[PDB]
Amino acid sequence: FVRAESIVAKTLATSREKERIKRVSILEDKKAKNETQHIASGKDFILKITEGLIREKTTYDGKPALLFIVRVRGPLAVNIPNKAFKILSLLRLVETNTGVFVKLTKNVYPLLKVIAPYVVIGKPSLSSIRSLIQKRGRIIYKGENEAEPHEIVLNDNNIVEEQLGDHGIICVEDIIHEIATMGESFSVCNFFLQPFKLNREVSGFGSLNRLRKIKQREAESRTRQFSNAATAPVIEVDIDSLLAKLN
Amino acid sequence: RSQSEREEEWLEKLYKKHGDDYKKMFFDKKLNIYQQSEGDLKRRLLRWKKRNGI
Amino acid sequence: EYSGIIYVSRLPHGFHEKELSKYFAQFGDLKEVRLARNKKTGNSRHYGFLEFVNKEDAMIAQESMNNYLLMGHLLQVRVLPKGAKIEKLYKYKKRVLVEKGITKPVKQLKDNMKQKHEERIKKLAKSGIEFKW
Amino acid sequence: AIPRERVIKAVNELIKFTSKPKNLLEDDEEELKKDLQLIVVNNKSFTGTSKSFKLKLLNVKHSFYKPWKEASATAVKDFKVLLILKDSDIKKVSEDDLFDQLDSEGIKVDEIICGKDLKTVYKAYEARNAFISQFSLILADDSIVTSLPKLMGGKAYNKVETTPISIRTHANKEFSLTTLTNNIKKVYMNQLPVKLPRGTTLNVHLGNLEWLRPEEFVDNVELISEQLIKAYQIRSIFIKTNRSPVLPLYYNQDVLDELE
Amino acid sequence: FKFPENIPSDVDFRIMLTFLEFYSTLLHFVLYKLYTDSGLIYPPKLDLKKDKIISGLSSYILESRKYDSPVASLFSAFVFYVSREVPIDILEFLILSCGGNVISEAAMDQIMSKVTHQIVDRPVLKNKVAGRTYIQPQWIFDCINKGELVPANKYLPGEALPPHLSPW
Amino acid sequence: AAETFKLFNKYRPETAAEKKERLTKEAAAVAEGKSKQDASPKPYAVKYGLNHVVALIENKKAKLVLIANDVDPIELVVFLPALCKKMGVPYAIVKGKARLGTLVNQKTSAVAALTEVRAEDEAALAKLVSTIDANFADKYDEVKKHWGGGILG
RNA sequence: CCUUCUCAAACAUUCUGUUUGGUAGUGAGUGAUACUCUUUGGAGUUAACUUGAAAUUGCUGGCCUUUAGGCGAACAAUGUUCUUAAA
Repeated sequence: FVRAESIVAKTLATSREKERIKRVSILEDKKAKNETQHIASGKDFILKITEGLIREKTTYDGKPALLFIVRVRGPLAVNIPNKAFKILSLLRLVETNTGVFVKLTKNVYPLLKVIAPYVVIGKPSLSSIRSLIQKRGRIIYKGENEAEPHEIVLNDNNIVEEQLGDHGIICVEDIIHEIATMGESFSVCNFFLQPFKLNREVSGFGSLNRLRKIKQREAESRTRQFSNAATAPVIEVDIDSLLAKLN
Repeated sequence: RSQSEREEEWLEKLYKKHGDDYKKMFFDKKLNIYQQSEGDLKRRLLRWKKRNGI
Repeated sequence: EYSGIIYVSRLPHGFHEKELSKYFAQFGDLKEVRLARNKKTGNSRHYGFLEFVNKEDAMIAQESMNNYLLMGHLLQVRVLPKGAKIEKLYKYKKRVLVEKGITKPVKQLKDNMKQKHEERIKKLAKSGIEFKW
Repeated sequence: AIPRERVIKAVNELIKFTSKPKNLLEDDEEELKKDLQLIVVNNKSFTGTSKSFKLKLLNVKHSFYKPWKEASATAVKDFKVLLILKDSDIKKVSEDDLFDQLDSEGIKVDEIICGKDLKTVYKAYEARNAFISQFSLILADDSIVTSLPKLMGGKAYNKVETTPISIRTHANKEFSLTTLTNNIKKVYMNQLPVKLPRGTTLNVHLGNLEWLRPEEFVDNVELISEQLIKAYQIRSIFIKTNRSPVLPLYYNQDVLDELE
Repeated sequence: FKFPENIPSDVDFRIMLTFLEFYSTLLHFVLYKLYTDSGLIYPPKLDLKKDKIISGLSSYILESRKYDSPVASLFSAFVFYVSREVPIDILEFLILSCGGNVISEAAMDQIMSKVTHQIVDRPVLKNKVAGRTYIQPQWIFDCINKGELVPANKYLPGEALPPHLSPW
Repeated sequence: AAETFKLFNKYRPETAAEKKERLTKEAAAVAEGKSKQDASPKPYAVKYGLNHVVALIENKKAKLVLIANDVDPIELVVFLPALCKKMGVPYAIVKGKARLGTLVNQKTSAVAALTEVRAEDEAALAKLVSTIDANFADKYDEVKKHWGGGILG
């Protein structure tokens, strides 16, 4: 017997989120078609939340890079539209606690303004990326005799060179290496290491962990800022300390 | 019977903020938050002046 | 006696007929649902009308919502009497502007400007305090 | 340009017009309306094909806010100055910091308000409208300016005093109190607000006749009007009292040929 | 080995966590006596950017405040070039047990004068430098089990290897 | 009752720990001295002492009163609906004095008066008053006069 | 039972200046003087006031797309589908 309040508060949340994605689409069509005379900021910006918490702003880089996006649990009571759902579904970020590797360019970048209230962005370290891949990771795999929806964790390097002998990718240490590299092939690793899973960070219910939930909700309310301005700076957080928690 | 250092410093703030007049310092919000009585102000200031600053 | 048609006042912002349907369907199936909206901009006038399959279900729904505090201001629901019917509501959108060309050519309306200027001068005479221009 | 002589003719005509005469103790608001100057500009396509809540600040020779304030001391509604600043901005800026700068040139900020205060203390239409209606001069940081219209209410954007004014504390990366200090001077006494509605009609408010000198009125009007001509293609100019009928001073007949 | 393991639902952690915490505190104070007995500081400092290269023992710098022959300082003054192909961890630790240096190109792409030896396990070797010695890693696994040097013709790719049976 | 609790949890009184903590902060400030300023608007909180609750009536100062249904000496309480009735105070009978004690850091409270409200909350206060007077004073007023119970078990 | 675009660029050094861009609204009601077209269908603008977010039916703009969306973005577009805020 659903509620009378959430049905209205979610409707306001849909109005806000759909309108900010509308304003994003307007301003990005103005930047992309270069019919620009009336915008706020010509170039985009990258904000950096680190430790009373400092936030460093650097102008955008016209250069491809590695990112490890982290699907966050979204904000409180929002029904999310179809444009954001299309971008998240092309990036496989439904069923949260899934941080996935992605490429920074200028054409992939306008998606990052749209997914930003639902994910977090940042630069991870190759030791942390290493520990992610060597501790976590599934492979959808075609094997000996299966109905074949099956995923194996990263054990066999010969299974790796079996499907990736064409690109010449062997020995998952090299998959870590060339996710770091992105000079020959990175999206092949997106096809191969296609699934990802992270743990839920708090034990959750119960007294000793509800305090932890409250403190970390205060931490998340500090670290995440919601812009809704369509000139939204990209917010990077250190994934390196973050994977001391989530891996 | 002398005066305490905080409240004589408070009187010293009042002595420089308003001067000597009492109707202005009576209706002062800042540094008269206890809203002292009209003449208690006079008594404490005269005691403070006899103690220090003529 | 009372009908199944229902008046609801004091609606919160962004709370529309879809949400009215999705909520009041849980009371029972409803016949019709409308919101009083504004013409230039399709915004709520904060009152609307419900209709149910039953009058008894309408009264049950009206009881649990008549002094209902909700999202700020409280709500007030009243069933209508048996002699009451729904009339004249429409989901108005935001009506955007239209631009249509001036029909007269530029020299006809130059002449219209010249006529209206002299005419306003004649009005400044007619009102009238002196104005040589 | 515009024949200044004709403007002096029209303003003396309007002085003669307002000089024409159970009564109220407290005088009619309409009686206060029938003494005031408003500039009306017919101009081709004054839309930007979009709503423009931003006010243009026109550089004006004279400052009507000081005779406003001097008559406002006699008047019932008292002239008040509102600034809306950031949270960190209010944390840094204090009131004596403003008051010392403003007593140098002899003005006064009434109040300073955070957007937090708009979104929780006055998050109620009655209290918000009552709080806004106290004020004549409303200033806001340019960063906050484009965040305002959900917080301000459209009843604030209906009138000219109630709509806020863009002003900047920043000149570098951070703000400087010098920038806000001379910037409130610029916006106060050297600039006049301009609403930018749709249609072909522009209404510009000047002010009551009793406040300024009539040739000073003429000088301010001609300066503003030349600024407008250099700004926009203008059909005509009618200046008047909102009780009075219009007064045709200047018009360009070829603008309408140039539209199409 | 550092592989993602399927977790067993059969086990209960509630015992192994108690063993964990007990062994953690016990080994903690034993590391205290071994660090103070070795005369250096018990908290080991690490450069953060060295940890960002690799999360290993080589992340830690070890302060101040001979080696037993032959296994300690076996391969003295010896410069390795471990590949990106090899498992970096246990070979890194063996070279650190030797005292030689570690150069891996996997560490390099985070961002070669003295390198003489490649530990690599690949069929086709690209640059095929005759100055640099090409060796499959069992040579390190067999040299330290003997304490002594052996010829690397078996350890040259792609020669087959003796079935290693360790000294047990 | 849910929105009433959402209201009064905005106006929780200060605990003894939070009190002593702020005291130690300002006392360490004066101990350095470092006499920072002399400024604090007022504390606003719920009022919960029973004689204090009655004391806030007969001025009147009580904007809202919550009254627990269950008190074992009921006679402590029985005049309060008629007293707020004649004084015109918007009383409401709440269910459970433990829920009163939770919002006031006591075991039980059995009364809950609220007088002073910030300007952010004052508009919510008036509509809550109108809500209660619609939901309580209109619904239950005539049946209040009737002899309850009497039906056997 | 949610929380609202809390800055951009250019020039210049003046211990901070100068220019430009960046803002869709709470509903209802009163009402001055007018302006502009549209081809009578009115449309779009213009002073000022009221109101506890108050509340009772103003009958069906146009154009375009898909099976609802844009006109403040045209090969423009959109859905209500996130679970340790559980049970």
